[PDB]
Amino acid sequence: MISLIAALAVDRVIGMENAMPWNLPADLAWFKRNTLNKPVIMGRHTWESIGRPLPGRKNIILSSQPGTDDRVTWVKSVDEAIAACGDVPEIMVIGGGRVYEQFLPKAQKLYLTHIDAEVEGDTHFPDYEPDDWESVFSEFHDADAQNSHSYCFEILERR
Ligand SMILES: NC(=O)c1ccc[n+]([C@@H]2O[C@H](COP(=O)([O-])OP(=O)(O)OC[C@H]3O[C@@H](n4cnc5c(N)ncnc54)[C@H](OP(=O)(O)O)[C@@H]3O)[C@@H](O)[C@H]2O)c1
Ligand SMILES: Nc1nc(=O)c2nc(CNc3ccc(C(=O)N[C@@H](CCC(=O)O)C(=O)O)cc3)cnc2[nH]1
Ligand SMILES: [Mn+2]
Ligand SMILES: [Mn+2]
Ligand SMILES: [Mn+2]
Repeated sequence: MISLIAALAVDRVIGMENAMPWNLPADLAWFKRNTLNKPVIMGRHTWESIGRPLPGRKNIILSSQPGTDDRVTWVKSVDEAIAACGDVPEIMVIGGGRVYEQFLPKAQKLYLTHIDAEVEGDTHFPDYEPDDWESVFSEFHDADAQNSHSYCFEILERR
């Protein structure tokens, strides 16, 4: 099974200048809980944005060019990325925009955080078709002293 996990600001913005400008510790904790002990697939730009391997997960990086760090696994196509995960119950695709576009048609589950924040971005989550997805979990949180925007955790499953 392939799942996508992402945090979306207003208008599906996910990034600006190869960074995420907000800071929502509760959402990073949600990301860790839902990805730990699973393989994670990311594109090369997201690898450079994170800046280090994510511990406790097999890190698989998509790039057309040879890898430059043997602490992670480098692959050259979608099918090779999936194969490099082995026989696991759930593969987590962690972006960025181009990678989400390619894996969305193959995904059965979306883990989405909707952040009530406006930022001027250059990368968006794919327009997906709402009729194709059933919301199976949603949990709203008001802003607090640690999390400066309200946010909504949602899990959607392909109908
Ligand atoms: N808010 C969130 O949830 C979230 C999550 C992840 C990322 N982000 C943000 O998203 C932005 C990065 O997204 P992005 O769309 O620019 O880049 P991306 O999807 O991270 O990376 C694209 C790169 O991945 C490689 N690639 C993708 N598909 C491939 C394929 N089929 N075969 C071979 N290589 C492939 C290519 O690398 P080569 O050029 O080396 O071939 C391509 O240039 C950043 O702003 C980051 O902060 C946000
Ligand atoms: N919901 C969601 N939020 C995100 O921030 C997110 N980020 C990415 C890509 N970028 C990043 C950037 C940093 C870390 C990170 O530092 N993760 C640590 C945090 C642990 C914690 O804060 O408790 C990790 O071990 O996962 C992960 C992904 C992909 N999907 C996401 N999905
Ligand atoms: Mn092929
Ligand atoms: Mn197999
Ligand atoms: Mn706000």
